[PDB]
Amino acid sequence: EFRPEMLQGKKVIVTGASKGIGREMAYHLAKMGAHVVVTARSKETLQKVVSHCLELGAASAHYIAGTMEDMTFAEQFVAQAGKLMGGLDMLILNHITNTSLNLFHDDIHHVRKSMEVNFLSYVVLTVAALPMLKQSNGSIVVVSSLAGKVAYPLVAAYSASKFALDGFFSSIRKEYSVSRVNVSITLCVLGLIDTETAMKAVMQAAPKEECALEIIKGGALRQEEVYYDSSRWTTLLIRNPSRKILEELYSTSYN
Amino acid sequence: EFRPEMLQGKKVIVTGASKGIGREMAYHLAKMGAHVVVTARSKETLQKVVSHCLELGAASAHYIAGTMEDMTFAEQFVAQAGKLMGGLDMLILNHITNTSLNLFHDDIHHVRKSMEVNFLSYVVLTVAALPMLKQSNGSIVVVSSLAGKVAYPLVAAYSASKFALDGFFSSIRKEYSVSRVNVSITLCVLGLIDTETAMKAVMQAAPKEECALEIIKGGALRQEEVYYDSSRWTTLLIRNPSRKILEELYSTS
Ligand SMILES: NC(=O)c1ccc[n+]([C@@H]2O[C@H](COP(=O)([O-])OP(=O)(O)OC[C@H]3O[C@@H](n4cnc5c(N)ncnc54)[C@H](OP(=O)(O)O)[C@@H]3O)[C@@H](O)[C@H]2O)c1
Ligand SMILES: NC(=O)c1ccc[n+]([C@@H]2O[C@H](COP(=O)([O-])OP(=O)(O)OC[C@H]3O[C@@H](n4cnc5c(N)ncnc54)[C@H](OP(=O)(O)O)[C@@H]3O)[C@@H](O)[C@H]2O)c1
Ligand SMILES: CCCSc1nc(N2CCC[C@@H](CC(=O)O)C2)ccc1C(=O)NC1CCCCC1
Ligand SMILES: CCCSc1nc(N2CCC[C@@H](CC(=O)O)C2)ccc1C(=O)NC1CCCCC1
Repeated sequence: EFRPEMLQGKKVIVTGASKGIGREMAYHLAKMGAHVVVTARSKETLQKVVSHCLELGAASAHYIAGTMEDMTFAEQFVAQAGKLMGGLDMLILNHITNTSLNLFHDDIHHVRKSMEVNFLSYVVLTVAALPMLKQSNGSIVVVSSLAGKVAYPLVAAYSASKFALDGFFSSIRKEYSVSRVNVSITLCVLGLIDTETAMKAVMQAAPKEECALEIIKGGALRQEEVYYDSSRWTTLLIRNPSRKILEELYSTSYN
Repeated sequence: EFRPEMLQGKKVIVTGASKGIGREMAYHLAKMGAHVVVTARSKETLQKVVSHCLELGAASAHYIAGTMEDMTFAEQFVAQAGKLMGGLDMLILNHITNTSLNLFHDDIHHVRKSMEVNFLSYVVLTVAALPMLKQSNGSIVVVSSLAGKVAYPLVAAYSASKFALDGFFSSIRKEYSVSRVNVSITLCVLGLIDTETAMKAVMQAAPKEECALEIIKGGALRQEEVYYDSSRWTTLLIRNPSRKILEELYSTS
């Protein structure tokens, strides 16, 4: 049911687009002829991405460098991006703070930083974007992980942040349903992807290029969840039908 | 296989014990003859709770009033509590910041406060308690909710904080398994309970007295999860076998 034309002329923010899945998403949106605003801390890598976007046939491509540790930057970023495109059709929240695979001892500053960059900054970006997304009847895409659905050692702070995104966005999705806010929320559950970050930090990784295209497709098709894993078995097990029943058994009782 | 005597003479911290489930847990541990240290913001209420604990037959009962927004208080409390009892056998993390069941608009300070009180403070308390819990081969009890497993409207910040507890504690449980740290982690998934807080905020809720005894029982029996709900049907639906399989799929390795 997805057609690349669905993205032609669309106004899209992609966070964490200097590298990995983010950079790949920005390139796919460009090949489809969308207006893209990209961000990361690194100005020079961002520049290279923006020019390559214009080479692929993007309607427009821009960058705004900054840290998502700074909540005022998150706020002002959406404002300038919106100004550049004259509005916003899709918000792709994808960035993450640097983490290493390590046992948890006492790094409370690291738990805080992850919670700030990976979680609160997503909430702050959403609040800022919500008036524009309401106008266009837009979409919010939240890039999560299997580590944000299930428990693995070595990723406690990261898992906590990804789990937090599920609780927050999944609850606001129920609120938008009742409030009749026509803004879709897509949560992406990915397994290990072949990004240079992941490859160095860590089985069989899945291709970054297809992963990127799937995230966009899911968002465009207004899906609640998107699954992307190198295994058939893992994808079958990602789904939580009891959760759905539990959730739906409340709504079909009060609403 | 639970016996009340398993708690006799045991050293236990109970957070959020001025009211609700927390206060009830503190009373149950008191009837079993345990050493209890209780905490909350409310000093005059904690006093009344402590004296009632000693009336029920607690080996000792003490309190330390303070706010879990303050991370240094969280740190200081565990040392102070650990000094009072000469060690720690069980850590019951139960407190929550005040929330109302409203639609989310733009209250970022509220998302932050919930994340700090309901989540960060639990992590800070754990880090502080871990050396003592290692000595006794202790237990950490994390009080969560169904709203921390499943999605409901009107509780976004609260859900985020409860979901975060699951990811963090469930991952550290895997780390303690590989590191061979003999400290158990119990996550409690509760439905509505008949506490004044809940009866004011939001409805056939489950009794707080039995809820309180179950949390303790689960912790004592070193269970990974504890379920407590007024519905048998809901209870059946809480288990996630696919998650378990995905988790163990990795383990080997
Ligand atoms: N790769 C996998 O195996 C995998 C698996 C499951 C889920 N995911 C999820 O997929 C998403 C993309 O990950 P990825 O593999 O593409 O990782 P990545 O290559 O490390 O990309 C992270 C991006 O965030 C940026 N960033 C870092 N710190 C930042 C900060 N403080 N403020 C703003 N931006 C910051 C990075 O660039 P700068 O350094 O230029 O700031 C980069 O553009 C993440 O949400 C991740 O959790 C990935
Ligand atoms: N009752 C339910 O329907 C329900 C449902 C699911 C899960 N649960 C879980 O069960 C636990 C107990 O809930 P409850 O209904 O018994 O709630 P409660 O009566 O409101 O008790 C929460 C406790 O936390 C303390 N507290 C509040 N803000 C604090 C702060 N900033 N710093 C330190 N302590 C603070 C309160 O004391 P002060 O104001 O004196 O500080 C109180 O003793 C929670 O983890 C809750 O999520 C309950
Ligand atoms: C012990 C590794 C935990 S991290 C992690 N584990 C995942 N598992 C466990 C290993 C096998 C794997 C198999 C699969 O693809 O089905 C599924 C899947 C995704 C992540 C993840 O999002 N990793 C981050 C870490 C920080 C940097 C970004 C990437
Ligand atoms: C829409 C209400 C969401 S709050 C909430 N809902 C729960 N549900 C939804 C209603 C029906 C209920 C039925 C059940 O027992 O199976 C299951 C269960 C627990 C909570 C909860 O943790 N409550 C907190 C809120 C803040 C104050 C402290 C208590």
